[PDB]
Amino acid sequence: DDWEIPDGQITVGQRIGSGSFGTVYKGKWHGDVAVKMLNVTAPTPQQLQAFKNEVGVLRKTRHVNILLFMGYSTKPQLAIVTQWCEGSSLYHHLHASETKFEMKKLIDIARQTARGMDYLHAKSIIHRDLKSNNIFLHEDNTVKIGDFGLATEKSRWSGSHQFEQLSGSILWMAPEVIRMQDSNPYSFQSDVYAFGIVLYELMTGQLPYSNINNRDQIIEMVGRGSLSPDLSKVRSNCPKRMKRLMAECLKKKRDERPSFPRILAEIEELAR
Amino acid sequence: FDDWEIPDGQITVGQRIGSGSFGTVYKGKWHGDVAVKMLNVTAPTPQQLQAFKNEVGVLRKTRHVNILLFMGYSTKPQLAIVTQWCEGSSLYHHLHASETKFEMKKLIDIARQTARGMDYLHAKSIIHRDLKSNNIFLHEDNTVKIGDFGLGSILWMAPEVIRMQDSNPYSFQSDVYAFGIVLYELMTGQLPYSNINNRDQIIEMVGRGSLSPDLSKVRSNCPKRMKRLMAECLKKKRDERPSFPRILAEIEELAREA
Ligand SMILES: Nc1nccc(-c2sc([C@@H]3COCCN3)nc2-c2cccc(NS(=O)(=O)c3cc(F)ccc3F)c2F)n1
Ligand SMILES: Nc1nccc(-c2sc([C@@H]3COCCN3)nc2-c2cccc(NS(=O)(=O)c3cc(F)ccc3F)c2F)n1
Repeated sequence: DDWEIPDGQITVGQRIGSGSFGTVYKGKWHGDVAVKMLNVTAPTPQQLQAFKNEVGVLRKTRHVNILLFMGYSTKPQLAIVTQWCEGSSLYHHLHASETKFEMKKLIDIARQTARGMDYLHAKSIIHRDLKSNNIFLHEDNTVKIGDFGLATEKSRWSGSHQFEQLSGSILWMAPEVIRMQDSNPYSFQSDVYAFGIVLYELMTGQLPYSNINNRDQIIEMVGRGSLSPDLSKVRSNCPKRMKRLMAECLKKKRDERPSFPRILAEIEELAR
Repeated sequence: FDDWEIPDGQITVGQRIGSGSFGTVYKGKWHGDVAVKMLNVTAPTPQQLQAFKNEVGVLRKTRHVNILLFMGYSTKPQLAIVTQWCEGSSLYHHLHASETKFEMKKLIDIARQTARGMDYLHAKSIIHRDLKSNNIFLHEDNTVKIGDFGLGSILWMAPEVIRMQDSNPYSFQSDVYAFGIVLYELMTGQLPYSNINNRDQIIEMVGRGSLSPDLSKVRSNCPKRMKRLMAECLKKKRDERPSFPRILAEIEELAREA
């Protein structure tokens, strides 16, 4: 309640993108800011609590490669206020842009996002949706990890709506639906895997399985355990140490991936 | 699709009937009585509108006496869906707060009408996802209206996470099971697991197959043919469960005996 921004201080600007949740707009508040709004008309007490909890998570981050939480509102609509990034997503640079990156820059980007992720796990925060689209290249040299995935727990945003809209329905739930209620596949190791995919894009310039245009076989083959990215797609000058690190983060069996403190030492060392 | 929108001002919103963080339901006037379900959305984005136009699309596919009648929708003053107004109470209210004691004859009729509507939805490839006696409105105390349906990172998903994208427990058979539960409360007049009363316990025990509705409680004058139908819908293994075409044909053949 210390970070609540009084209303009428922010001048909301141009919409930058939307979602099933709401909208992100550029804004003016002691300078440039991004504003993530939940366009809920009349949030429920439980929706408000789940919002406080997400703000609880964000306010414990303070690191240069994590998008900076600056404040939150609840007065008109639920809102989260962050620093404003200039430039584009890492996805846009790698995949939708003419200009490509030197190897030394790619490794530096890999290093910055390992620092952020190492910082998150040190603080027991799982990102849950790490992808190159969620890595903003601020001023086109500073990684800012943002757009935290939706936590499944009954104390966070999505889990509160999942647990609220099925709270009074369990008596009618087939066993197979019950079992799927409480799930959560997300871990530190799952974060590490996504990071391996982010490395795959940096070091190849492409998205994995660009050769499998079916959401359904990817799901079956990667899930089933027989399909993993094509590492012979890494560029000529990718260091073999970077390739080895990659294969380790991408191991199919979850408890076989490395932790981020080890991941980080490795990249800073090889950047040499 | 543009031909089912109701322009701003035509609907007169009355008593609030029920809230929730996704929407609120009102009684309204529009060429008579209607129910207005307001979505808790202010100025919907592109993607929320396409989600909305997509779900109205499903509701636009239903025309059946036992399916709550879709009548229209609005985008201002707010996103809303408009349906017929049902007179009376839900089935849940009747069984568990009125003790109306619908003599068996009607208990079966209600189960016939509910199976009629479910067979219709399934024949349209619509899974309800939340069938229960709260969502079965007993219009004028005679007609069943089933209402209240429920509902780009795979490249970055580890095998264990990508597996969950491949599940979805909601199927024609989980609708059948929920129908089996409604049957249980018609024929016992009681909710399952009354004795237990601990959501965590029930979640854990049903999910693993140690706990099942105590069929010892179906009343004495309950036709055991549909006591056996109840038991078939409630099979823990979802593939051991019957389809609605067969559920309906069965439940309509015992109603002849009256
Ligand atoms: N230029 C610029 N600058 C900054 C952000 C953005 C965009 S662009 C976009 C994408 C773009 O496509 C359509 C909308 N989605 N999202 C943000 C943004 C905005 C707010 C929050 C988050 N993520 S967060 O979990 O809420 C978070 C909150 C917090 F307090 C601290 C750390 C966090 F990680 C965001 F991803 N842009
Ligand atoms: N008296 C009376 N009459 C009729 C309805 C209701 C109530 S009461 C209630 C619950 C009661 O408990 C607390 C308040 N909420 N809901 C409706 C209602 C209102 C609108 C839609 C739906 N379901 S639907 O998916 O959106 C749908 C939309 C559609 F177009 C066609 C078929 C559909 F199934 C509804 F369940 N009441």
